Amino acid sequence: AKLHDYYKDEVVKKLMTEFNYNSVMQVPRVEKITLNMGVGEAIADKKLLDNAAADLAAISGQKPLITKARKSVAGFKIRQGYPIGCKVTLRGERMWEFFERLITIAVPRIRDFRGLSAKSFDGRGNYSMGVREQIIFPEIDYDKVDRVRGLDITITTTAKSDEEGRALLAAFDFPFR
Amino acid sequence: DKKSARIRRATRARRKLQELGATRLVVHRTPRHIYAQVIAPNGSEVLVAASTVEKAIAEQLKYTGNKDAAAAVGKAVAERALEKGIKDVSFDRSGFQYHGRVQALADAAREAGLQF
Amino acid sequence: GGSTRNGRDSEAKRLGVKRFGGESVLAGSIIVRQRGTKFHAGANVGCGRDHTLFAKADGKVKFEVKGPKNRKFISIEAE
Amino acid sequence: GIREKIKLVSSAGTGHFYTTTKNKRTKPEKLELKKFDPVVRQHVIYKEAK
Amino acid sequence: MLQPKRTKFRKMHKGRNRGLAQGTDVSFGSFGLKAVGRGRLTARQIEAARRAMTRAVKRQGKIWIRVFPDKPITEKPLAVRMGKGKGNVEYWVALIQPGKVLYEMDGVPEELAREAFKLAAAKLPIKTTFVTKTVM
RNA sequence: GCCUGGCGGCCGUAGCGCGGUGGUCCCACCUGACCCCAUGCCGAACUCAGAAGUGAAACGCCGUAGCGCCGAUGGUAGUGUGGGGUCUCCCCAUGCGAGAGUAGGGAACUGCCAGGCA
RNA sequence: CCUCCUAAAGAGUAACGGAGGAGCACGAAGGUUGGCUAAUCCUGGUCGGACAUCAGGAGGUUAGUGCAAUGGCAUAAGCCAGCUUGACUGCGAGCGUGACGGCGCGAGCAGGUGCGAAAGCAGGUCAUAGUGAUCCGGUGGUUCUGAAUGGAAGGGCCAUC
RNA sequence: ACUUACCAACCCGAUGCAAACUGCGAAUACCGGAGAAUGUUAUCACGGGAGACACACGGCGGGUGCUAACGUCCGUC
Ligand SMILES: [Mg+2]
Ligand SMILES: [Mg+2]
Ligand SMILES: [Mg+2]
Ligand SMILES: [Mg+2]
Ligand SMILES: [Mg+2]
Ligand SMILES: [Mg+2]
Ligand SMILES: [Mg+2]
Ligand SMILES: [Mg+2]
Ligand SMILES: [Mg+2]
Ligand SMILES: [Mg+2]
Ligand SMILES: [Mg+2]
Repeated sequence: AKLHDYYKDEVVKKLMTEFNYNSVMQVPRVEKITLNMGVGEAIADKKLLDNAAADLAAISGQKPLITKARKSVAGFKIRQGYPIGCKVTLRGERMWEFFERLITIAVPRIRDFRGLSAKSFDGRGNYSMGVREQIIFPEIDYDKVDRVRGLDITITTTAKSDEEGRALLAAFDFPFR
Repeated sequence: DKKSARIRRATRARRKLQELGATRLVVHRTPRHIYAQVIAPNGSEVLVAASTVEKAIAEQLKYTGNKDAAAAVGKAVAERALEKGIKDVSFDRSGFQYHGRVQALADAAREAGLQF
Repeated sequence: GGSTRNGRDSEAKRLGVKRFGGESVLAGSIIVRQRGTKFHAGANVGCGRDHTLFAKADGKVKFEVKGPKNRKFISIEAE
Repeated sequence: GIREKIKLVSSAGTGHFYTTTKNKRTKPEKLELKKFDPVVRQHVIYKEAK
Repeated sequence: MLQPKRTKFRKMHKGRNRGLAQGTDVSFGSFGLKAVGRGRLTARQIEAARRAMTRAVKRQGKIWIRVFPDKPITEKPLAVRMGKGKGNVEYWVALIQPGKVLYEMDGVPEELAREAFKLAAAKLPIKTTFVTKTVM
């Protein structure tokens, strides 16, 4: 909870007045957070995948679902139906908890850090950023690591426009430029 | 779509029940309400019905549309149908899984005297 | 580059038709490769493993056309 | 075509058996599974399959 | 010169060339050179004509070729026999029926246009005739 | 009578799009989730227990011809029979007669049961 | 042997006509119950690019179907999971298609079985290729026969090689 | 990163082509039902006896060939 709460008391408040929506329902809301690994190299390190996966597991509440290769193509050396990545969809409590440990204590550990980008918007109020080396997540035991890996989270919201989407995360501390 | 989904879920059975020509007991559910209809095989005329949306079946239920409520409607259409001598029918979940409040109402139907 | 060769016969196509004293259970229409060209309808169906439409009970052959956008359908009315 | 003719045999007395085939390689384990035995008019475990 | 860059099949049947033409009136340029006969212009023909046409107006004008081959036409070699497999695509033809508008031309005085068309005509195997734009 | 929901008929003159509009009730989103039951991860979906909020979304209704769709008349194409030619193609007599396009139609019609307000 | 055209809108239709496939696969790639729904393009996103996985939006079956072609498939016939062995034995009104040998489709009845709350579905696989008559001989079962009699050998019958 | 009298798919509008294209679609042919006239039953079955399985030209629709052949292969008269 917590951040969820912060959303209703303050935030919807914020966004209603920013855009004076008729209905509260009309106010953007973070729908889900879907963080994915994408091993690419399990095609040789079948074991690398399991690592990554257990990584996403650590970082995120629970069990990573591993994704096969939607279709085989020769470019990258991949047969169709080949375990070549793992992902995790976040909702309710676990989505918020991670939305927080994300901006609260992990986005900070990023390199030098100088802010996330606010142009990383798909055109319909949905985020997407990379992390290039997890570790920034305490849940990972540095002394037990095996590679830098890095994952990529993207935030899907009910916003209709980047204009709005931005404003939304804008209203959680959420870094940015 | 959700309601879209339910229908194609619902479509095969329906059709096989029409193929077989059989007065069917048709259930339909909603967050707040549960309805039941016994519908002649021509597909276009209902013989019997009952649902939590009727003053009576309701004027004595904690909440409409919940396991308990369902039950009432089951035993309802059950008797009502038995009233008109409509015995023997085929249950039609209409996309909803056979399990929920749907199973009651269904079960209640039997325990009332309905054949299926 | 070495052309030639061909399957053979197969017959196939409608065999009963229109009103017609389709007997107890005749193979009326045998355009297999279909279960589609024509669709199992009224008191005739089965539609056998090779999509063959046959009389499920004797009567007159029908042929109609329903509402999943056209869609053929052959059936058997009582005579 | 490489794939062999197996022979499933009635667990009951009966000299009865069904007749099929398995890919002996990919499926080395003697194939078991129930089928109808007409001399005993019952469903009995049939075994035997390479 | 001119022909399908690719073809679902290598060889066509032969069929027949009945009926009136379908692309029938000037709809790109201000003037046309219409068929008026039945038969088949071949590639080297549509070209020979095109050329003549062009070198004539010189620089100016625009040109449109409405017909285009796409028909295989084979030929059993010489002292080979009858039958043993169908022959080899040797050249391409476009079937053309009376009414077919063959060329259109654009940025040029009526006169010259006709002149040019008269010259391209003399390279064609079918009788032809000069058409103007028409309002409807 | 207006409104809504459910089960069908007909299966685009029934759709899509734009605009507008409705929430007492029905619908919907919605709230909660140990649990029934569920997530090849996720209460998204399935589901249970509810009802603080909203009709934003979706849904229904009203408008609207941008598109879709329907669509004459007249002519053209082809074609059975019988004749004929300048027989790779064509014409005449007679019967059948498209496709495309044109004018124009069109913002469905309809039955059973229930529920709400008049 | 199979699919398409040639084939003249029922079937059939030739050529040393035009084009391609088969001589297998699968105990799940069969059954059923429950569930789900591609391709392609635009946009955003660590390593990751034109193209591997994540998000959204258009799209709406151009995807998919073990395999050629065609015809089908959203109620899916495509995709997944649980439980399974109906890839059952005996039969079969009544059709197709063959000169014939034969091949093919089939509801329904009997016994017995799986899935499903039930209605119900299942006698393999979206369908149509994936094959070899007769003889002779082998293997199992079966007193049907068995050259004076009882047996046996051999013969028959059912399965199968 | 810009650019270039380079080529440029897709998309949009305009114009054609198809045996193995089809969101259309005939004429005829073929199947079924009734009916009347008319036909030395022309129909079907069973049985006795055959011959025949080298065809040709012509019309129409086609394949092959050169819309060559008193060519060649099918359909139909
Ligand atoms: Mg609207
Ligand atoms: Mg609204
Ligand atoms: Mg018309
Ligand atoms: Mg035919
Ligand atoms: Mg014909
Ligand atoms: Mg991209
Ligand atoms: Mg006689
Ligand atoms: Mg001979
Ligand atoms: Mg001969
Ligand atoms: Mg002959
Ligand atoms: Mg001759």
